Amino acid sequence: QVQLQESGGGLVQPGGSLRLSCAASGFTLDDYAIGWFRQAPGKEREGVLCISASGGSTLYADSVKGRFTISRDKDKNTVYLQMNSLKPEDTAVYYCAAAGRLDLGSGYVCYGYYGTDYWGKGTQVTVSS
Amino acid sequence: VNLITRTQSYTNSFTRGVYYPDKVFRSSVLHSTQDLFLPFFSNVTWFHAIHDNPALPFNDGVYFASTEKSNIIRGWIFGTTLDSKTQSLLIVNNATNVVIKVCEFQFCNDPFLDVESEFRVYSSANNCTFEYVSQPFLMKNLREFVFKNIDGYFKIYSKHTPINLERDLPQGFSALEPLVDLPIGINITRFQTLLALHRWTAGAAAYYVGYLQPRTFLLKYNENGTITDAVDCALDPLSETKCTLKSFTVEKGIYQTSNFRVQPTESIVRFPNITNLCPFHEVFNATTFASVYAWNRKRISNCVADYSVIYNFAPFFAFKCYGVSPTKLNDLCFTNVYADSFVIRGNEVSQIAPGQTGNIADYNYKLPDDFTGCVIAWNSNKLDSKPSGNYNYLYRLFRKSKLKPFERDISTEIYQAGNKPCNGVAGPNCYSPLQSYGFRPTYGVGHQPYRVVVLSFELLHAPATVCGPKKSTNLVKNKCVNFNFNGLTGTGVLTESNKKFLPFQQFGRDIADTTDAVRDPQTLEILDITPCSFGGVSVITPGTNTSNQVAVLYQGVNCTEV
Ligand SMILES: *[C@@H]1O[C@H](CO)[C@@H](O)[C@H](O)[C@H]1NC(C)=O
Ligand SMILES: *[C@@H]1O[C@H](CO)[C@@H](O)[C@H](O)[C@H]1NC(C)=O
Repeated sequence: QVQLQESGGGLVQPGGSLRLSCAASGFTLDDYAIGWFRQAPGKEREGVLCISASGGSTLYADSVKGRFTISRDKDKNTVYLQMNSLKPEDTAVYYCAAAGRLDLGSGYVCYGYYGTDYWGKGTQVTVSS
Repeated sequence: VNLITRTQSYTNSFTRGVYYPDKVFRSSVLHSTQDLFLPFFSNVTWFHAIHDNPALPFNDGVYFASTEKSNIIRGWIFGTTLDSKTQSLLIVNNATNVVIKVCEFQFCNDPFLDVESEFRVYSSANNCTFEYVSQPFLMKNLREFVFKNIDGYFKIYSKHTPINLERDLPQGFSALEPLVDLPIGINITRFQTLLALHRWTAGAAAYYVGYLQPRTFLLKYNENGTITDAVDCALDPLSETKCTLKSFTVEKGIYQTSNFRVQPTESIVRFPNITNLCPFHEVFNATTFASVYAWNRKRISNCVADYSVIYNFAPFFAFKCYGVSPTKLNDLCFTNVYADSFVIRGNEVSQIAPGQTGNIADYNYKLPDDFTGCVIAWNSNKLDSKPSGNYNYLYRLFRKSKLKPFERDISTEIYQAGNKPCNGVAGPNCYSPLQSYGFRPTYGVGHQPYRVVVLSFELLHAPATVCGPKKSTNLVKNKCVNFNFNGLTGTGVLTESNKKFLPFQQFGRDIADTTDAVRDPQTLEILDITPCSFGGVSVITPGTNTSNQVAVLYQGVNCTEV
């Protein structure tokens, strides 16, 4: 059922642009919070971007704010990530993940970080530097 | 104990065994009837027992004969297997009375009378259904009896005749007079006869046993009503002439008796066209099963459904079907197959059946009460259960009305149970009609997830497409054979059709409003039809006062086919 596969990537010069998309197939949860993750060899994986499923509330990371553009399309049930102004610190293994929304205090709040239900195989993004 | 041996010689039946077909008086007339009789000049097993397999088949009826004068023979037993697993008849004669019982007695290899006990006959009687007592029947002589069982009715006729010192069955006639009728009503395939020996002591016995067939007979009553002569209707063509003309004398001339035809021998199987095979491997095992509220549906057509390999795809126990049988699914042919695979709870496995109600039935998945198909459910606790608890699976809980058969609901909203509108917020009297299944490996059997696949078959309303690989053995080319074509039953001698049936044409109507070319769906071959050879039979004979020799003439057929 729930399977996440990503596309795109490669080796680019600093300041270039890339587009990364992960397709969510077989998903059936009514409300959920999908997140994107990256992990450079030698450092712990951390969340990158995440938006609300209901309306698309943009939440960005401080290190990649503005440079990392995320868009979610319900027609194909896939999330599109746009890359620009790439830096040497962006060299990492990029993963996509999907998890349900947190239901505490009779409310709908999207939560990411750890505790993710599903993960993808991931892709490699390299900067020539 | 085994202490009796038996030998079997063989002899002819001559003309014996004619019993009054109905208890009605007539006088000086000839009557034609149809009933069970012993065909004349038939096969007789002269049995001689001396002191063994007394397992003598019963068939439809029995004719028994004996010539002993010591009253050594006594009683009869009838049954189908003659153990304590089935009932059997216990007609036992006695010098004083006669007793009949029906029960699951245990007869040994050779029941017999100690002489006055029947312990060796049977150990005990456990579940008995019928008992009866009456006056005994048996009272240099020849004793003949005929027993039969029609419509659950057991009838015996008898006759005691005087015989001179004659080695074989004497000629002439001797009618059988009815004695007994009882309502037993059981299946009886064989019978045994009991003997009584004092103590043991050496003894000998001899008798004749024959079987009867349903035939048409003619009988001549004299002026007192006693049968003095009878004529068979299926012995030789002269007898057929006598039966048709209804007299005992035939004059010189030519008469017509009946017709003759060539009988069919085999049957011809013509299934739909076959090119591919059904993909059963992508339904039962795909590492994914759709939710109960949103169940997948796959259409299967134009392929062979090998239900035998289904057992090798999923670790289920057995099929359960309503309109068809699991083992007979490889013979019946269906135009369409529908596959519906989903995951439900362990206790909800029992909730898929016609005429049932439940939360899943009227809200998630409904089937018609006339459902014709199979359902296969197997546990999947090792794939759909997680230590944290599976959450992907959901099922609907609230709905305004029950679901119609073969209807699905996927649309989601906020169910309202109050007067005020929900307004898109799940507050008071506002709920979510979609609850997630709680699956854990530590849960009980009735709470474990179960994968259920429902296969629905469509009957023969359209050209069939899905069934097993039945070979269309060609009906040679010159055989009088029957043919079954999609509900059409016919017969004839059938060659290859040279006719130019254009691709749309499937049946050919003759001048006389009947088919003369048929179509096999397996391979696009049209077949020519002609009637099987047939004709009439006539008999040429002089007057009966001269000789019984006759000549048989078959009309319109040369001496090349029967
Ligand atoms: C009587 O039965 C035996 C055993 O089959 C058979 O060979 C024989 O031909 C029969 N007798 C007659 C007259 O048909
Ligand atoms: C019929 O009965 C009468 C007297 O009742 C007798 O004279 C006659 O012989 C009987 N018929 C035959 C064929 O014996």
